[PDB]
Amino acid sequence: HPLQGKVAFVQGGSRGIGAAIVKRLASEGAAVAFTYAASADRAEAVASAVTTAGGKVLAIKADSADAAALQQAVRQAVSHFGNLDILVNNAGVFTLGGTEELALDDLDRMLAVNVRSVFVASQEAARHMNDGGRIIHIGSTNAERVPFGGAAVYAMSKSALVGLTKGMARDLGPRSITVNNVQPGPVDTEMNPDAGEFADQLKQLMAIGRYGKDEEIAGFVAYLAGPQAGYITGASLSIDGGFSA
Amino acid sequence: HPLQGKVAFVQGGSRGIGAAIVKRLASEGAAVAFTYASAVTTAGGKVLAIKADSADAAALQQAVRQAVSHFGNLDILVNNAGVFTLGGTEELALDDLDRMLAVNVRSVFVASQEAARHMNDGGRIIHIGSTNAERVPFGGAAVYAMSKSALVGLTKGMARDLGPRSITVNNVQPGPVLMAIGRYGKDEEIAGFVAYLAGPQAGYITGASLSIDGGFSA
Repeated sequence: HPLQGKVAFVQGGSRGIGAAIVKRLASEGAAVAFTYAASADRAEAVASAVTTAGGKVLAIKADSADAAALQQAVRQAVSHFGNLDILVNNAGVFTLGGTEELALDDLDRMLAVNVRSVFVASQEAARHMNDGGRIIHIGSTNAERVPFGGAAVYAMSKSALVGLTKGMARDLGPRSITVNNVQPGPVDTEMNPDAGEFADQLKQLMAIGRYGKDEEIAGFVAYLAGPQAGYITGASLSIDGGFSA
Repeated sequence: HPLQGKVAFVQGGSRGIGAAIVKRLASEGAAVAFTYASAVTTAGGKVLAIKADSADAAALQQAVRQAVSHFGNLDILVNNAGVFTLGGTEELALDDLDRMLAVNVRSVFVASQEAARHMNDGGRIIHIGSTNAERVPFGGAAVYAMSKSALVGLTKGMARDLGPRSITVNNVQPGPVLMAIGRYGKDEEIAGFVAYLAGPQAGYITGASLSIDGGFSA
């Protein structure tokens, strides 16, 4: 239990990668608060997965586009569990449009969820974090490699996390808080499943020829949140099957 | 002991980070051969120390073969040799250029090729590079940074070559063992990152240059 006694907040913990992260951190001993945007049934299941196994959990409904909701969710977690040790920013919207086509509303939505709300959750969490803490953003390998059209604004919103991570590491380093950007490739989830011709085309671009598994991303995030990772900070860390080689 | 039954080779394993990597992989259950013909081991033990200078290719290829004779095909190779000589562009001696090219660049490839010829599918190759591949704030480090940035293209192309065997290839970039965190790193922190990459949770990480540098390169 390398995270015994620690308190984690996961923004976007109800499905796929975020569910695996919440379960992973609780299995290592942390108390976990998480936000979910859509399904109280789905969040109840993740919360039960944590507690059937003997872990402590708070689920919080919050729209990641709404900054006040995210600030409120961090304070409600702190009232529940005390000051945070770990923050994982896993909200995301993955949405396609060429440069000449994308709607202004879809731009403003990916900016709000994937960029703005990562900063807003990070600032409130840091206000209520212990020294020695961990902030982990979940970016994308599309910050580094964009092989196809239609991903310009998605890739912009993910490459924004590279400069945020460097700068936040410089701000929070004197408090021994690390800040890192995890850049996944394709991961088998129920809205991006390893099945179909698009998945087969992405695999051809990868060195490993298979999608990642939710649990593999959770295992990297738990390592970075743990007591052996206090020297890793400011970094953009690819876990993408070689997509960006 | 998730490395129970697995076999690792560490090039440069006798002190500091290299020792810490040997001790962490053995503590997780691995057989470990490392370089630092002469060898020492313990009866009933699974750590074998082999004397080999990292500039000498034939001694490296033999050491790998020795390790495979004792333990079977490799699962893990860690390339941790390294030489660091300071010198400005105008002054650095060519002998010192050639020492850093042989140790930091050439022998990393020679060991990787021999290990790839005797490695199980699903294996792991981990190079130990440097944060100076990304950030070189002062003079005197040009050829050292040149030798460490070489690992970035080596890692990418080796990940493409060996991916079909499910072997991952990554480049760990340490800082000192300009900082964002206000302390140097510990040998055991580098070893913990190499052990994670070398283990069964890390099969999706390949081709990457992964900084563990206290925010030196931020």
